[PDB]
Amino acid sequence: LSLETQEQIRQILSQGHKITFEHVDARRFRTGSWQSCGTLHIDAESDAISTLEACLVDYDGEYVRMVGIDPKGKRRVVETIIQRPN
Amino acid sequence: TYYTPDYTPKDTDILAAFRVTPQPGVPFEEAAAAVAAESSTGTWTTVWTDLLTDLDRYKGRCYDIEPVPGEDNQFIAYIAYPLDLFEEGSITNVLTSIVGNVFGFKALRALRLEDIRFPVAYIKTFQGPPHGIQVERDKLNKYGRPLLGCTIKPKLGLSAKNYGRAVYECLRGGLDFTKDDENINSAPFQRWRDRFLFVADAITKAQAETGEIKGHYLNVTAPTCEEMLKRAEYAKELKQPIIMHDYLTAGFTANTTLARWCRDNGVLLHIHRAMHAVIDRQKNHGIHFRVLAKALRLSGGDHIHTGTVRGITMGFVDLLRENYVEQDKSRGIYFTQDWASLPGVMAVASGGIHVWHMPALVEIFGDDSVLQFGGGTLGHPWGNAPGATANRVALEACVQARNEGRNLAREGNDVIREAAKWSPELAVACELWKE
Amino acid sequence: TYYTPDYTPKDTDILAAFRVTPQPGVPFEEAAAAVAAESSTGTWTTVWTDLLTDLDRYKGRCYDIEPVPGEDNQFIAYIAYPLDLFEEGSITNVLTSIVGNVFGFKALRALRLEDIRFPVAYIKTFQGPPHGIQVE
Amino acid sequence: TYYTPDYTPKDTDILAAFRVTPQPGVPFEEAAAAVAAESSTGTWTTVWTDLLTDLDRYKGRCYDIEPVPGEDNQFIAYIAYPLDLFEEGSITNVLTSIVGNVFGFKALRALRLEDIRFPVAYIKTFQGPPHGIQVERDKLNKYGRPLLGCTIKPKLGLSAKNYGRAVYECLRGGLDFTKDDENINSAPFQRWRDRFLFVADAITKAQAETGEIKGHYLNVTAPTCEEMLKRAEYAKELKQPIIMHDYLTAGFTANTTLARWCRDNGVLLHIHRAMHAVIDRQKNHGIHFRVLAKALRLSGGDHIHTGTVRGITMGFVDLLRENYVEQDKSRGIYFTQDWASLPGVMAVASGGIHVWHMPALVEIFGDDSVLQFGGGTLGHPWGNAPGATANRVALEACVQARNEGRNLAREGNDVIREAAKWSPELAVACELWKE
Amino acid sequence: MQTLPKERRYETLSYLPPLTDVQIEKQVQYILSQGYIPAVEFNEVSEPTELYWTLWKLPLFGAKTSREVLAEVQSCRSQYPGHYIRVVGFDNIKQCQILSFIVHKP
Amino acid sequence: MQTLPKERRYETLSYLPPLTDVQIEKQVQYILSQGYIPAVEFNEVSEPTELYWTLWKLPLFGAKTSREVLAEVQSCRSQYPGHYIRVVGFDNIKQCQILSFIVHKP
Repeated sequence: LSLETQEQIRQILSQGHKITFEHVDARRFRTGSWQSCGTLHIDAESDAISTLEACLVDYDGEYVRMVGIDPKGKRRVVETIIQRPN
Repeated sequence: TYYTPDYTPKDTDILAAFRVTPQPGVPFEEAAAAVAAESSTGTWTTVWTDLLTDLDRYKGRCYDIEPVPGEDNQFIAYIAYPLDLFEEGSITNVLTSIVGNVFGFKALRALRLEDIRFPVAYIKTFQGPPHGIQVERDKLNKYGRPLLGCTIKPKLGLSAKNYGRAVYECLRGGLDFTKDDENINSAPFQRWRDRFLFVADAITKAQAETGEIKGHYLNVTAPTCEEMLKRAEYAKELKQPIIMHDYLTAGFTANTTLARWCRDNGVLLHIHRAMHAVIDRQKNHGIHFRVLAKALRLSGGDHIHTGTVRGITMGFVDLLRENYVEQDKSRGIYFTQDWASLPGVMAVASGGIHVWHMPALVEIFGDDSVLQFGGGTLGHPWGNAPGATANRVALEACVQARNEGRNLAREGNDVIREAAKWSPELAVACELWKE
Repeated sequence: TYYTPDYTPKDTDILAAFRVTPQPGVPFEEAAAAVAAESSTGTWTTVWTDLLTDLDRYKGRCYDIEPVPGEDNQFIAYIAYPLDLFEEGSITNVLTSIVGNVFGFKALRALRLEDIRFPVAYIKTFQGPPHGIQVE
Repeated sequence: TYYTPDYTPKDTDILAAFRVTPQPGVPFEEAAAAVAAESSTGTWTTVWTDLLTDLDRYKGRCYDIEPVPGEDNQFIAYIAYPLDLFEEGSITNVLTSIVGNVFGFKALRALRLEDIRFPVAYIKTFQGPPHGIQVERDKLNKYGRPLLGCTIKPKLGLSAKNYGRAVYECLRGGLDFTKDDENINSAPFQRWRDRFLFVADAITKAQAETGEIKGHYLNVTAPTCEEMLKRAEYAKELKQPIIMHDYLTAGFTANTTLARWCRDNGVLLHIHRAMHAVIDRQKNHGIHFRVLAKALRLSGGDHIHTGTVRGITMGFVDLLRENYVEQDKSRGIYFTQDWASLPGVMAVASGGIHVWHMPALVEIFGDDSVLQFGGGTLGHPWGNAPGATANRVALEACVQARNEGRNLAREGNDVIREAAKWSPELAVACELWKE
Repeated sequence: MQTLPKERRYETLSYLPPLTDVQIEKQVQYILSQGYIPAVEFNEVSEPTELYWTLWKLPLFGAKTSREVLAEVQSCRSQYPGHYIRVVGFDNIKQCQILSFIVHKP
Repeated sequence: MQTLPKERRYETLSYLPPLTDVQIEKQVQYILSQGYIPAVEFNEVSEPTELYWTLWKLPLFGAKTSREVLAEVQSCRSQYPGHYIRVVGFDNIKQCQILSFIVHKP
């Protein structure tokens, strides 16, 4: 949980957008095939930092990334990779 | 494993809006997962061959359910289809994959496709319109004003020569265009090749007379694809600026090889919307016209019939002309569509209008549209030539009044009656078609 | 009017990385605006015909300058080109519009194209490989 | 066994001049024998198959080494290649055999081809130019004077019709030609077929006006070889005297099938030198432009871009026009080239010139050249038609002064100013582009 | 009943009686109000086949009032009495002419 | 600003004011000085499509001075007043015309 991570968390949730975090192991990253982990459409900072530390640990040695989702139709606004495999 | 609400649509993805009426005792989740499945990689049973291919990547899935206000067992379904699974530059496949046999499902009584969004990546594969609006005005040298067309009546009966003369008197008065009816093909009474030769003599005659560029839509629609191309070889040969086709009845594949040919040769194509009223009529069942209008713009077409007037009709008119259109649920538009520099298609207004509907149709449709009078020109007391000058002077009066800065909703009946004072031909027509 | 740093690149846009070596006495801003101009709708003088077409929409522009570490008068230029102005399914045009005659410019001694990004929308027009690895 | 200094070159032999920069610790003999070997029947090891074929007869060999004055590990290498081993009437092979992979050799840091001599026997196999200078002047009926071209600006933005009008006003004033930009192909905003139709209307218009033969170079450069020929089928169909191509970018084989087609049909071809600056820029690395200019003359081409000014530029200008040219090391020419009655290619001067560079360019390039104003005609205070009449009167003034017997180096500023007195159009342009 | 007489017509606003110099001023006021660029064009003969007329000076890019376009009209009318002249309006966003009507006949 | 008037132009040296008989003598002096063969051509009508005019007598192969070409010019002007007349210069090494300019209009 870096300073870049929580500002983007705060920038996403300051837009009224919902956060989704997604992981991927190195093999399926080739084909850009990520999946949801924890609770989707997150609308507050503390739910974001709690399931971020849940997913950093649950899928350590995988990629993990945070999604900013506009709840209007569920449109993907901003994508950023937080964790990369070792 | 088909109903997944948490999913967030990508930009390179085709999205669809279905109005669903399930059978009673059927939940809102299962009937939504069934049309999302049955359109793309869907089977009634689990088969072993699904474990070799990656089903997660290709599958269409329902991400949002919205219940329709004031309606029981009626709700809107939003399904997202990955981009890869459709073939490139073909309406035939997108039509076939989605709205194939999800209709006539036992789980549901009534089903209606409302709208369809195209990602920009998919939009690029097509040719689209062979010319467009901007291109079309430049070939004909006509600016400022809506363009005026004419449908020859009666529909079937006249000889090839009588057709040739009834077209001559109309463009002489001052119509831009004349038009063949949607059911005239190669009828025994007038063969196509004879009709094509006499119409050629009457355009050159009225061209050297009035001193303007005139045209006539030569219906090309033919049973086979050889005949269609071979008839068109002859229209190019007589130096005809325009021909026309019915796209729904001939099929999308027939309409496709034509448009490629038409861009190859630089002939403008008119499209009649024959047989539209059987699909898009019912508000519970069918496909909405706006879906078919997009499909036309993409197939290609310089003109298209939109139908005469309201909140719904201006929805799919601004959708065919504008480069960028915004989501508006009251207008009837469900998705944000973005066209990648693709030229616009000109609106065609035809079906039972006279010289008193003239103020109403210039304001609503605007400047980039064609106004077509079937019964309004021929049925003039004085004949075809005075009936044409009647409709010409009445358009030019409303276009001058609009520029100076007059509201044509308020002073609409006022501008027609001032013009009726110095021109004899409009005085006898104002009399006949009253209020 | 060619150098605009505030610009944020769109997704349907082709982006290019140039390694630039200017002639001494040439600022870092003018030599970057000159290769961004001379590749797409660029002319040495103001002409009257530019007031009939919409120049703002079509023009390629430099949005980011990065100085090369341990190198004097050497920096990386980032220019963005709208998607519309290239013809569809032809390498010949993309090669022609960008790296045409921006090379052999008097304002600069040496020039090197490092990389080129293709938006997905543009990639779809091509056939690409007749088969590929899996097929082969 | 590759370095043989005693060797005296034959007449039926292709000779090459390389500027070599070896890696330090590499002798002057081994790096010269390595580029003489690796271009033709060269391998890093002794193989057994070399004892069945006669290696002595086919092998290219270095016969002369000249050290470059005032340069360390920099010397000129002279290699001779027997005539037999190249295929007949193909630039593709000669380019492939010599300058294939001798570049990027580990033994040497930098390498530059300076010049290339063609024996007369090899020159005869090619078509060369489809017409040439003498032929070209005869089809256009223009004598005495350099010919005047114009580049439409901006490069990408204008519609097919706006392009059609911007070309009409320029040839009306009194330009010989108009030209398409090197990156306009089949852009979405204006399709080629629309651009090809509107330019046809504006040439016939200004032809019947001024009473002279006018032209416009229609850029034909296309991604595939079907499209290229098919676009050209259309230019012949609208009776166009000229089209144009970029030879480097499309490749030599594309440019070849075209030139054969062009001689077949009697259309004059302009060649733009797009993407030249990346190879011929560096004085230590690449191939010199004079090699590529030769390669063009042989491939075929009626016009060629030479670039604006000096001792070097007149070297390869007199090399493309003259039938016989002599060895001059100061000019930059290493070998005696002799053309076998092959017609000459006309010089095209384009890139940032105004009405004050007018005296300098008629004297240096002479009479048989094309002067092209991109920014100099459109950017006139009064528009395109006066801006054309400005450059026309300024050329005809310098051509008349030259004939009577005035030096245009001393009295160059003088003739431009005494012409500015009786014509209003040159007085406002003399004002604007000053010194 | 009446038979329609043979008349040579001139594109937009030719079926209405020949325009007064006040009706001229209102139609160019509409050009400058929408933000389009008004310009003057002249030609010797009027035919359906030719689509490029000879341009009068430059398109007036700096046009504040409709009177400056009227003064350019009368100076061309004075220079060429035996020419056809028309005023057009270029748009810069859609790259197309909005209006094209004929003011003076030879 | 000024609009460019419509003029029918006549190949080389037509945008310069009509040539004086001294300016004629200097340009033919240049033909004989370079060693080219000066000749006189006439035609009834001037058009961009036709590329052969009716030749006057022969190319004057034996021409020492520029006055003998001027006397051939005046005798044709006298014979055909209502003809276009131009003087050309054949070269014998490069097989091409160097100069082509029109002296008398009908």
